[PDB]
Amino acid sequence: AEPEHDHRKRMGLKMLLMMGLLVPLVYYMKRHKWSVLKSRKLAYRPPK
Amino acid sequence: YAQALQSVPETQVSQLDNGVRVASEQSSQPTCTVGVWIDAGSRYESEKNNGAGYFLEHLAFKGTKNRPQNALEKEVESMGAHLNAYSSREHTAYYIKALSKDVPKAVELLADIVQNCSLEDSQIEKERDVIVRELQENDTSMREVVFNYLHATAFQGTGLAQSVEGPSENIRKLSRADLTEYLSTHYTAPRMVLAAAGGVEHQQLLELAQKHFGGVPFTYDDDAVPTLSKCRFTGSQIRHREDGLPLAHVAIAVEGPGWAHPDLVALQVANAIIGHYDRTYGGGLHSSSPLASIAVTNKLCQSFQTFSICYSETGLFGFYFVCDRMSIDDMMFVLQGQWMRLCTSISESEVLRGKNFLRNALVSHLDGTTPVCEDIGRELLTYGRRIPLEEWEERLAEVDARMVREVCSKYIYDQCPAVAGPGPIEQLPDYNRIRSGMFWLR
Repeated sequence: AEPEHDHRKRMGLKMLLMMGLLVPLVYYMKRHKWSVLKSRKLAYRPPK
Repeated sequence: YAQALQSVPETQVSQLDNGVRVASEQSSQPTCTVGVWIDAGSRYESEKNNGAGYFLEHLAFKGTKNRPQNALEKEVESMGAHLNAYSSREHTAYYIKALSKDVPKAVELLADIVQNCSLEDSQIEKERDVIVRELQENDTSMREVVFNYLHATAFQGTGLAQSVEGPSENIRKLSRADLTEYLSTHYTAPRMVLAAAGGVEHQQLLELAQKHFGGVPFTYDDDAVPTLSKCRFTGSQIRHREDGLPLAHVAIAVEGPGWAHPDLVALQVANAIIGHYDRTYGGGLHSSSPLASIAVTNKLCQSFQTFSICYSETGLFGFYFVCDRMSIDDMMFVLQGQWMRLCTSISESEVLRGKNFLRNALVSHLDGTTPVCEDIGRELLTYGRRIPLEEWEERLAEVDARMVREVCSKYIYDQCPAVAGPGPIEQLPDYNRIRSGMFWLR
């Protein structure tokens, strides 16, 4: 019914090791980049 | 020419068993100028000590105990000498300019201030509210506030970050004492320099200083000059928006090397290449300085200036521009882009001019007496001795393209800059953006 079976799971294996590896990487990158904002600080200084 | 440099009178220097270093340059000139340049500043101030150096500068003239107000001034006015001065972050000075026929008289005067200031508790309580007003003025000089804020964030947390002027709360509460606590602490010979230029004969100066600066160092401390706490550079930004203003100012920069560093030359040449613009000029045809050109063609800025403001062990190499609420971006872009170009593909034909342009300011930096003393005053203090125009010459008469590239890139490429911007800046993109503006998609 589905000769691909093995080839298909092995694949799935790797696919899972890339998510594992890639997503965090880009997560850092996403945070790395946002820190500019996450960090940031406001303040309202009118003259009086 | 080169002969003109060489035939330039060497500068004499000799320190006291006291500590002061006495140097100066001689010419034919009837007139002259002389001053004491203290290694004092704001950087040397504390969280509650911040301001003094200033509040000081502001009473440094209103008299001494030997000769109160009305008289000092009357003695100064009456002889036609100009006693002016300042106080930065790591540099303070007090120079006078008379007819050289007053070396011994001016010198005394000098000494009588740096050592004995009235500090009339009644004079203070007035200069207090004077500064607090004079400060409120420094304030709408966006042309400046933009720099302090630059320092503020560029060197956040450390001593430089504090503005030479100091918070209102301190100036509102500095004590008769704290001022003196400042004077007696920093105003010492080892960190002070007696320099002058005009028609003066060194020896006569020496002896007068050597005469009115009867200082005596007991301990080993007194004879030693403290090195300052290192200031952490912090790539960041600080935005004081206000679309209510005519326009916004922007100042971005990378950490500077420090006077010492030999590269400040090549680097200085760098800033020569993009220079500055300012709508009054007369040049959409300007020299290479595209920042200038482009600033014209696309009406980028009201004015922009490049600067390598440096200090003892750190610095601020950047650029500052003023522009309509609307063309802020295109400007940065074009500008910041230049830095890149500058240190990625700069040419000889360019540096050639740069140099000569510097060699022109190099010379005109020393135009008159007051200015000359400045360098001498400075030179020694920050460099150790005096750098002759014959020297500076070679220093920067030997910087090739490849050298500028090698340098600027070394202090600009992929570095985290510090930006500062007050005014209608809604148009200035976030940091990351002006940050990834540091590396050229080579």
